[PDB]
Amino acid sequence: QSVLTQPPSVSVAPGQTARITCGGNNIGSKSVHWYQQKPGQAPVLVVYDDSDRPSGIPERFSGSNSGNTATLTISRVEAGDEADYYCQVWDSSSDHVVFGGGTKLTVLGQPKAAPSVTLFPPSSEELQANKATLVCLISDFYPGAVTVAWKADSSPVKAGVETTTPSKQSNNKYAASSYLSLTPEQWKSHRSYSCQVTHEGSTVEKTVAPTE
Amino acid sequence: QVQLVQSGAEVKKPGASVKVSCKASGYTFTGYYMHWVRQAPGQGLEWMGWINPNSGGTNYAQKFQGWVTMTRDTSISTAYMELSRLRSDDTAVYYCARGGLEPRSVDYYYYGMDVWGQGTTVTVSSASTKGPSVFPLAPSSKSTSGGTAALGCLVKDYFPEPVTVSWNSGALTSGVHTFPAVLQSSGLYSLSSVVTVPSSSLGTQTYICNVNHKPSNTKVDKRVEPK
Amino acid sequence: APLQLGNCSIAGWILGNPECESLFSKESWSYIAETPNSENGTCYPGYFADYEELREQLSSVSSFERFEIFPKESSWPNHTVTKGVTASCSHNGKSSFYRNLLWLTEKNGLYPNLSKSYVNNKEKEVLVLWGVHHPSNIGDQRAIYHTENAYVSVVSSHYSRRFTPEIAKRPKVRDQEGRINYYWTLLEPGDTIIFEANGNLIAPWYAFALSRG
Ligand SMILES: *[C@@H]1O[C@H](CO)[C@@H](O)[C@H](O)[C@H]1NC(C)=O
Repeated sequence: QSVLTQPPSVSVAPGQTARITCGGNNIGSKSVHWYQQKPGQAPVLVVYDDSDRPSGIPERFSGSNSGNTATLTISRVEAGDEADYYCQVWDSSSDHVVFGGGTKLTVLGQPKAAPSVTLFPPSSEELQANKATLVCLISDFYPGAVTVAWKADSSPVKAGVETTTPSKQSNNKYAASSYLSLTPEQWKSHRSYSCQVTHEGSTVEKTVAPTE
Repeated sequence: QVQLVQSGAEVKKPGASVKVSCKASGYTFTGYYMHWVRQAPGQGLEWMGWINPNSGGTNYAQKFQGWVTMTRDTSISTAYMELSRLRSDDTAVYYCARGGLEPRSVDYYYYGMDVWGQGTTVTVSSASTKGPSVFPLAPSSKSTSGGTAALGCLVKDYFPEPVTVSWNSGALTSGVHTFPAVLQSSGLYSLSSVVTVPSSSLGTQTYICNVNHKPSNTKVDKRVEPK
Repeated sequence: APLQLGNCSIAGWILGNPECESLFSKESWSYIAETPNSENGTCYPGYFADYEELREQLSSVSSFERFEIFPKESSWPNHTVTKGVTASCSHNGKSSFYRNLLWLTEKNGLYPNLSKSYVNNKEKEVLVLWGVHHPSNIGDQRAIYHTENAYVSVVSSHYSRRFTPEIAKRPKVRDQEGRINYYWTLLEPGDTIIFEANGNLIAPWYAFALSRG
């Protein structure tokens, strides 16, 4: 299957113009269709045949297709335009329908806020039950995109990690959580554990250790 | 009013099979291809294949060929999707879509998808109904910042969804945030609920999280005390 | 009296190239040698069968008449006649096709077995041309014609051949990796020619009733 390349994320201020590209081999000779998917909802066609709109879609949505790139343009972006956007072309050489990777459009209707991180060690009750869970709680950040990495004595840990997708708080700021499952023996054997949260390219890290 | 209506959500043990239905109305069922697309939680759309309702012919995607069978019943305008030998990675939403977009030239003779169905959630887990294990997230000088301490409750290893968490039987609503559940590799869920209170309030105010898991008829009240 | 085809070859003119038909309209000519065969002479790449023989038959034509042998909007009710356009045969910036041929495609997810015959009642020799599509990949074959075992059969008193188009990925000519091969015959007055297919048929649209004396 021939690949379609979409930027993972695009951010734009309200009222400005958002542009989402879909790169593909000789995509200019094919009719690109675009789909909008809001959280928890089925996709909706917003642009078909490169630049045409179905009934009900405002004229703010436009499109172009030339060479190896197809572009979906959203003028005067509103908050309601926050969604995932996918391009779709048929690959005759494989007879496969191909979806782009998907672009998350975030409209910045809110000032940026660095994340606060709290790291909880395994509780004593959990340890006596022969279990251990490190809990990393992230709160009060914007936009709602965060990357979590776990460390054990300056060593990356990828086993037993479960992270939730950032969800909005009461104050309209975002929050996320990450859980590191481990055994009590792993907890006591190491010097310390660390939870590293990446947000907008910068890092906030918290450390806990079993002897404290 | 072109509309596609799919069957309800299903839960299945690993290794089992499930048949999803997609009812069509508002157009002639046999005049357009019916596609199937899978989306894992937080993942992108994944094309599975299409079926020609007129002739019954199919075109499966390479990744889904073998354990995936598409059929259709023209008499009731309903194109079926059966999954075989389910695993945990098959936990996803499954959409059907109609190829209603007309091609304009033989250079790109492809009917694009326009109208999607609402989607069917398939959850694959070996876990049965189980009550949660609640553990305190005690506050400390470690979790103290500027005079605001953070307490919480760890709700671990329950099935199925959902649980509810309240603090002090609903009296404590300020600073509370209950995180969404995460599905673990064991097939059980887990979430947590945090509360930010002043570091002067602990020692005089008792904090208790109330966990209610209706599917197991379980209610837990766990005290969160400083260490 | 010559013909003056200009920048066009015989294959392009007789097939109805969108860039050719703009300047030709005669009846009684005698010369035709204007432009030899080019690999870009036809707007869609393909082989023109018996090209040098067709140049001899069209020499010193006393009467020429172009007529709709198969009406586009009346001969193919169970097939699409509107989607047979392509960028290689563009006209005034829009994708078009040969003015004398018709690229049939599937309709409503089917390509029924078609059978179209024509009886020559013009009292003259009728030149009938057609094409056979050789797609570039199996995906294109399944999309346009559904069947993968496609045949085209053309039988008359002088002509009888069963074509089986092959899927071949050929060098890109005029932005096309696929091909349409072009064939022709001379239908005798009173004779019948039968076209049968289940895909890949570039059906005749207009034919030519001619006389060389
Ligand atoms: C077209 O199909 C219909 C059935 O849908 C059939 O009755 C009719 O004979 C067909 N026409 C031709 C020319 O074969």
